[PDB]
Amino acid sequence: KLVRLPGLIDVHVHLREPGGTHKEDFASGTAAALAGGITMVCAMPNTRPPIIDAPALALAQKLAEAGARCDFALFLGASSENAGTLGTVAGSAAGLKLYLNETFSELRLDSVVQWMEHFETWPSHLPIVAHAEQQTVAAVLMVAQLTQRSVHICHVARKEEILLIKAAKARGLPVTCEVAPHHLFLSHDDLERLGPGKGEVRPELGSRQDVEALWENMAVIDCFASDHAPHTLEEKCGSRPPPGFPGLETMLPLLLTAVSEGRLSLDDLLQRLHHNPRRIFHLPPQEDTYVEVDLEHEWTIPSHMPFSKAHWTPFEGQKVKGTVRRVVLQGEVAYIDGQVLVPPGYGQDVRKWPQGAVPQLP
Amino acid sequence: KLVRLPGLIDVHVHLREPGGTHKEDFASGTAAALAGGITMVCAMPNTRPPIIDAPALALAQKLAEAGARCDFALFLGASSENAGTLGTVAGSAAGLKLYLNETFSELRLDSVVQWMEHFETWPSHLPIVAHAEQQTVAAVLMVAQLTQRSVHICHVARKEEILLIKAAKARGLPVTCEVAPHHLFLSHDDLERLGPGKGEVRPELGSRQDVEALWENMAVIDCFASDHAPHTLEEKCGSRPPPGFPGLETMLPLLLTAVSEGRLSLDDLLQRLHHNPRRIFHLPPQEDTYVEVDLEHEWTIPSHMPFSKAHWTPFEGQKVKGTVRRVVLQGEVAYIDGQVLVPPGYGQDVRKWPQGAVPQLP
Ligand SMILES: O=C1C[C@@H](C(=O)O)NC(=O)N1
Ligand SMILES: O=C1C[C@@H](C(=O)O)NC(=O)N1
Ligand SMILES: [Zn+2]
Ligand SMILES: [Zn+2]
Ligand SMILES: [Zn+2]
Ligand SMILES: [Zn+2]
Ligand SMILES: [Zn+2]
Ligand SMILES: [Zn+2]
Ligand SMILES: [Zn+2]
Ligand SMILES: [Zn+2]
Repeated sequence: KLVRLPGLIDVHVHLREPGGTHKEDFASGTAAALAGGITMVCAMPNTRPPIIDAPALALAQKLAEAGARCDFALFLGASSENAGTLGTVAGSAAGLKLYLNETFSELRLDSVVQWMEHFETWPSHLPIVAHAEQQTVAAVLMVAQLTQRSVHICHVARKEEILLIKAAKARGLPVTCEVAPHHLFLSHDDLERLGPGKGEVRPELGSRQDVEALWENMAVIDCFASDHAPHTLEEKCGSRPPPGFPGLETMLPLLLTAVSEGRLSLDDLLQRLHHNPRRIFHLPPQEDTYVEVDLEHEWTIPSHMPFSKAHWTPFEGQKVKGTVRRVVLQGEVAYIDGQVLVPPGYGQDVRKWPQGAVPQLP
Repeated sequence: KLVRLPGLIDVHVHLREPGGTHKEDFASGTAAALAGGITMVCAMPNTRPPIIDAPALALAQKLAEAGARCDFALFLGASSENAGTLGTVAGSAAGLKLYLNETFSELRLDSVVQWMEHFETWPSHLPIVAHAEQQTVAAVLMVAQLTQRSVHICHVARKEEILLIKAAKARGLPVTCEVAPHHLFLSHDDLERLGPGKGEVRPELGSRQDVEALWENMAVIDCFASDHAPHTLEEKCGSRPPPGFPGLETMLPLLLTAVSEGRLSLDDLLQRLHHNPRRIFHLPPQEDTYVEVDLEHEWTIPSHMPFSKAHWTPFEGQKVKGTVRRVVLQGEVAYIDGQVLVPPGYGQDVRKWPQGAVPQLP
């Protein structure tokens, strides 16, 4: 007996097109999404060229419309030069992404004043998300309060961060957050197995106490999001390993395993992979779209999942219970038992649908 | 220039059919909903007969399918005799409603043990909502914790109640709540104008400090819901006035006025009348459904709104800014500038749609 789920949404993926297509492209990354039970993805802007201006967004839209197999929205990225210049295209994006720490990106902001300028100029009704670790969470929350608007914190990874967000929510501040599966299911204890190259990720893997704190504070976590960050094995194990893990194909099986163990409920999962992504990002419904999972099937994660071009996974060897059997997208069978059945280009930009625009005052 | 909103959802209405159809019926109450920009309603079970058993639910389903002009779900009601008997029909309902205080209902529970029995027997994945005032909020929260599940608190009306819920959320407890417009826009100061009959409502109108506390704690309020509770003027002003206000036609204009004044944002409104109702009750999307509002139009609420059979309103004389111009439901024009254009029976039971079932473990 299969369980029917709505179409799940991952608000944090790196699909590497343009410019990094040996790592992933729209076609391979959205195949990975479908095989993970994900029917909508929000793609980050740290591509080559980065999606920091109208011409780059126009290019990315066409590459996505031609390559994506599931539906999508594209983030814009904040830069040191583009505040006040994105108003005409802002509403066509998933939101604005701020890179506030060191990671796999060149979108460097050198001053909190630049953060303030983005918060002041980006339309107030549209989402802002931030890569903000440790004290940077508190710093970006201050900027959000000074500018009287909301912020969403990407991949919360530490006890310190979840407790700070908890305290902010207790004060009624408009902050939401997401957590990635590696920060729930891996820790410092896995670094010996992974080694120092494969283990590179930002935020870094946390201690057992960090992991435990995230689980204990599940009520504070609004979304799960993979931070699917594919790089090839050669890159991960070479002389300058880039940070990041692939994760679209493993996220739902890991979480279903936790549901089966009673660590969270099916509802808790659906809030975090469907309803809260929709409401934070004003993402539209997908007609005739659903996912069928088999909660009884036990398997062990192999050395690489079938679709991501990363061709490796840090979850190798973990025993899971639960698998995606079938995905129906927009009335067509998109995935069945390892076979993707929709071509590149089947997916659409949800921000172009009338129901996908973010409502605003005239 | 009109603003397009998604189809709004009211999770707390009394449509009076069966058995009270001089007050309202499915056809008139759903006309009122559409004119208020509401495209989906969840109807309470305190009808005559009350919806407390499978035969009564079957009757109500047919009356709703024949009379409703917008989409709907029907609550079941808890009684002193039905715990453990609703399992086969529970999934077809909006949820289970517990009447835990004195109000317009006979669904009396005489012991907290009966509350526990309902929480133990009702399927754990399906919604439970409660009329629970003052200390009853804390009491039902205890029952929910003892039985390890969630609860939703109907029409929170007091500083005491919102602060208790705030404290429970700070402790990570699974509780949500809604607030009705009369508890945001009326107070003890209006009782002289209303008089003691018209002014009867449960929960009663609060003090200015209660109203202020609800606004100050907007972050704690998950939903707005009208508690549309129509009674005729003769009944309200006669020898034994029943409690309740009609409210479908006035709720959105009152809230749009507040948005225009900067008291909450358009997003805050859409979370509370669309996204959070969807996620708490697992209510499905409505295809090709939207509401167009004119945020500039100033008007004064008259002595009765056009559609509700109540034929009176406690908001008479209040100046508002914002009005519903057009509603499209399921691809058809349902309402335009005072004219309802879909017949009784156009609306459907969302729990019968494949996407409207609440997901559960096998
Ligand atoms: O912030 C980031 C971005 C990402 C990437 O590789 O794009 N990888 C990471 O590990 N952290
Ligand atoms: O709890 C309730 C129910 C309602 C009704 O009239 O049905 N009216 C009220 O004032 N309170
Ligand atoms: Zn396309
Ligand atoms: Zn990041
Ligand atoms: Zn990322
Ligand atoms: Zn929305
Ligand atoms: Zn019908
Ligand atoms: Zn009530
Ligand atoms: Zn009621
Ligand atoms: Zn749901």
